[PDB]
Amino acid sequence: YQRFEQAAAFGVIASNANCVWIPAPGQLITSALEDVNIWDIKTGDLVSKLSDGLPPGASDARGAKPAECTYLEAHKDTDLLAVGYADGVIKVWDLMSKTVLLNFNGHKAAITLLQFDGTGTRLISGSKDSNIIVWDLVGEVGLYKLRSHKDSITGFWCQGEDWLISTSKDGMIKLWDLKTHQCIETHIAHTGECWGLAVKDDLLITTGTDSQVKIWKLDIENDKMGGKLTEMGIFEKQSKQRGLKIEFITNSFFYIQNADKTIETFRIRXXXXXXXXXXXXXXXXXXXXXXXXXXXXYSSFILHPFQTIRSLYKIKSASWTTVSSSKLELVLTTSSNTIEYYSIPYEKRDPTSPAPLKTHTIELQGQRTDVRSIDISDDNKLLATASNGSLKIWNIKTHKCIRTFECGYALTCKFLPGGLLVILGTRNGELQLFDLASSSLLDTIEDAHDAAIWSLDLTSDGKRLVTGSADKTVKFWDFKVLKLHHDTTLELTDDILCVRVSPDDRYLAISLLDNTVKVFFLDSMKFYLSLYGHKLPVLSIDISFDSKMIITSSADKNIKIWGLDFGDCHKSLFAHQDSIMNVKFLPQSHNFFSCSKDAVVKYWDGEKFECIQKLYAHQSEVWALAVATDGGFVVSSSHDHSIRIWEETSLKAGERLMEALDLGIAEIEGLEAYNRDMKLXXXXXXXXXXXKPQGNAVLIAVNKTPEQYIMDTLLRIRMSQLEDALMVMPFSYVLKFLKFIDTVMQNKTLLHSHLPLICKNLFFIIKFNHKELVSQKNEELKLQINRVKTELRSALKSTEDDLGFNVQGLKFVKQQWNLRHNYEFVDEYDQQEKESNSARKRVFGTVI
Amino acid sequence: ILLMKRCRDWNTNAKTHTIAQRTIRCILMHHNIAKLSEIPGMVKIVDAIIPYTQRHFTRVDNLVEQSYILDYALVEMDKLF
Amino acid sequence: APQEIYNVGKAEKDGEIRLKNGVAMSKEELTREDKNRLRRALKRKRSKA
Amino acid sequence: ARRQAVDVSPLRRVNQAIALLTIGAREAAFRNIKTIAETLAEELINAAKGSSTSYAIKKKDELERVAKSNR
RNA sequence: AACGAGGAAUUCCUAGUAAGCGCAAGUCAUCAGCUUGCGUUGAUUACGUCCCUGCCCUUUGUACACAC
Repeated sequence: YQRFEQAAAFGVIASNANCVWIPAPGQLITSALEDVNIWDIKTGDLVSKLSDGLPPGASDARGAKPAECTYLEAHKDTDLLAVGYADGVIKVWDLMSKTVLLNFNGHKAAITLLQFDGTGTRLISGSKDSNIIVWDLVGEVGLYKLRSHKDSITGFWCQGEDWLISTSKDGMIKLWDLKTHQCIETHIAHTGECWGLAVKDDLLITTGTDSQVKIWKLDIENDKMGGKLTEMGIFEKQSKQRGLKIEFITNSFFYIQNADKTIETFRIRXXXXXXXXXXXXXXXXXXXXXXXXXXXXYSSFILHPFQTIRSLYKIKSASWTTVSSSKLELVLTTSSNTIEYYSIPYEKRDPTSPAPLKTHTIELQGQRTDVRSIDISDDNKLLATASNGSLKIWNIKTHKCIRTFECGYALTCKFLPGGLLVILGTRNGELQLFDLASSSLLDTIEDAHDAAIWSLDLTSDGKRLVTGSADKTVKFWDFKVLKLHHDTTLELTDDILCVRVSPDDRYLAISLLDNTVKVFFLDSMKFYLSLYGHKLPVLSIDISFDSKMIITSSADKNIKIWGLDFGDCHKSLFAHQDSIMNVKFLPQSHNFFSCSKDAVVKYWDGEKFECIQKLYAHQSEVWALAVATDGGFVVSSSHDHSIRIWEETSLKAGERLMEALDLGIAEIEGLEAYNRDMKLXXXXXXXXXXXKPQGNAVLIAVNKTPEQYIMDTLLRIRMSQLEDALMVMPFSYVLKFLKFIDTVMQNKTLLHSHLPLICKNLFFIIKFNHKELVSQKNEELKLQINRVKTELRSALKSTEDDLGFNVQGLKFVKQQWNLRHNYEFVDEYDQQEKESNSARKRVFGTVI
Repeated sequence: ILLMKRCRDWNTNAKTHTIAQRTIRCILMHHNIAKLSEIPGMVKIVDAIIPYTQRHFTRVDNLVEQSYILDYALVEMDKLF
Repeated sequence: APQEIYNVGKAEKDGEIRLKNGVAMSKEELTREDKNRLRRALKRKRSKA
Repeated sequence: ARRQAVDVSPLRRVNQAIALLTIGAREAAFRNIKTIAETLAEELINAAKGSSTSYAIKKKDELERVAKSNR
């Protein structure tokens, strides 16, 4: 067998996380899948990647998709990059040592926000569920967990060490206390959720769902109801859409990023900047107090609208700097694996330019959209073909690209070995041939088809070509020297989705729009055979290198291996729980790699049809697959722009109360003799006392008082076990238990909580142990029972006076209503019949 | 009145009856009482409470009877010694 | 019998959860861990009946 | 598996006494010139004196001293 | 030559029982290298406990009161 492991992943420039910025012409750290990407803004190419030695398919990764780096945050003092992953695990990365050192996990969901301060060296994490967990990097223990939200965490701010402010994915905002571990105030923000939170020390800004921000002011007011956090202003006009992340920097500008390609920048002002504006508003109020209340209902006092920034791809992450307080520079990561650098000049008054400057762009190494098809040359030269038109030429030994072109709505690509030319298939009915040494648009045949083409293949010579389309046609093409021409077009019954030419150059299989695979003789077009029984249109057709067996699979998640000689089958194998997309063959052995929509690439054998290897490189869809013609490395093209290349290699009741009785009363007799010490110390002479005998560490860890710690063991003993575990206690502990009740009687609050339980327990011990308790002479026992009988009777009479008052008091309330509201009846036998009908009736099961 | 609806719920069991009996006594001693004489309309609901209290009155008075076993224990020990 | 002139039942309004032991929950104050516990308590009780 | 001394029921004291005195007769006249009638008279008379030469008295103080070694 | 009441390790057994003793029959299966009945003699030691090893049940009291 073999063990193939992935070498690297490419086109992973910007994943779904917030980036961070490094000073120096700055540097930028973005997110990758199971990695993070770090480069220069100036050059753009990678300088390092942060991962351990874990490839999927090896002993490290198991049967699950890898954790996407869904958040990262870096501090420039310790050079620690705290990354949040998709399964709630928390990793921290040394930048110079490129190694993870601590690996916590406390969340069951993906980590949304991370904010960590090196001033106390603490790490605060926020996930997609409610829990905010604060770790410390010096003790590696989850110190205090903040759990009061209901939906999620999306806002985040830590203010030293007494408060914490967070917003959830339902429109409500919390403030907690450090010391008291609980919340203080909650306040709803919007009807929908409040995504973004940016904080300056005076104002808190929170966006909503319908292009609405709320400007809130914090205070250190100790009032119970209000004044902790107020809601004076609402500003509008971001877009029609709403923001997700808001961030602010000083010399006094802040920005909000939407989901509709729109970053909006607004300027906040200060005291005299708004106080002169207040006089300007007072000049507006003069031109009763209608305008003054309209100046209190307002947002031009703080929010000065600077400008908006319109991108073309969906804006994902943004962090921004400023240089010399005149040029604010904004870094952007798009939906695609592309980086935008936006620089805006200002003189603290004017936007100074209509559009932001694109001084730095990273586009030449990503994928820019979803990649659709792959090409592998004979000497390991890769090509990638995407949807919007990025045909990129990659080399494995560099792990980089050479150049990229523009090629329309391209779908498929086949590589001609002769001259190293690339045949390209667009969704438009046209063909393209692109060269390496010369230019690209030499001879691109327009109007070759009407509808969308879906499959291309070629002969082993390369001079003959086939184009399968949804025009219910397949067209044969030949190259005459320097242009392609059509040779033979066959109409068919349905749309054609997958075409493969045989490596023996004798067969040409066609996947129709039905569940039919019809294979023709390549020499003659003579309708050799048809296959049927897939229940869905077939997406991938393969035949072996020696041309004995056909391997096909459709969207109904099964591989139905056929026989090329007779049209029989060998194995119908269900796998790949979403839908099977593509099948590729090893060029020397009967082995087929299946890539599918559920992010799994499986390697099977053609002689046992069991899973020999299972690959879990990523989590999104796998669009195409490719296998090298001589070596055997497998290239997988993903939906999230990933190119993975796989190079091959005890106690009992009664006893529990006894230890409770022995521990507490030795502590009780400990404090009793100590109380007699200070009565003999600080009264007569001086006398250096015992200086507080220490309580037990078992007592002080839970911090239960010794009367209480004995007491709840009585509740923990069950009701039928108590009568038999109370006679296992001998008379020496009986004298202790009488001393225990005489000490818990001094706290009347503790007695009345479980007074009938104490009454049942005490008057069973003394009832059973009566002969020893009476015929043992002790003045202390005479005093202790005298204290406990007079106090238990007084406590029982106190709770019996309340019961008997409520019985007699509310019987009066009943009988007063029964003469006031009740209209009584004179007719005695008719009244007693009516009361029997008006009385309560209940049904019970009986036996006659 | 809504507290008295919740007070009837707490009186149903035999552990929370001390809180339930204190709250009804709070209505008739600690509150504004002549105002509470004025207001009708709840008196059907308050009548469903009372035979639970008479069970709890008879149980507690039986516990007073079991508390005089100590009075026998103190007298007989004093007589013997 | 006094338990037959009132046997305590389930809550008259969906925002509360009454129980047989006389105590009563309310939905909008309960923690999600305890609400999941009371979900599991009512699930195995209804599976018994 | 430590030995722990426990006290003994009066019925068990009778049952162990009769079992040890009979075996003391049977083991003494195992292969000897004396028969069972002679040695049971020798075992019972020595047991009544507590003269520590019968098998039954020799097990009485041995089982106690084993129990006396760890109370 | 083996053999002086039988090693480790295992199995069974609570009263007309274990154990010992003879007599009779040979029942459409099974049994003569034995099987099945019928009598005589007739004990020790638990008859409690869930501590260990197992095996099962229960964890809304719903079967009507009281108690809990």
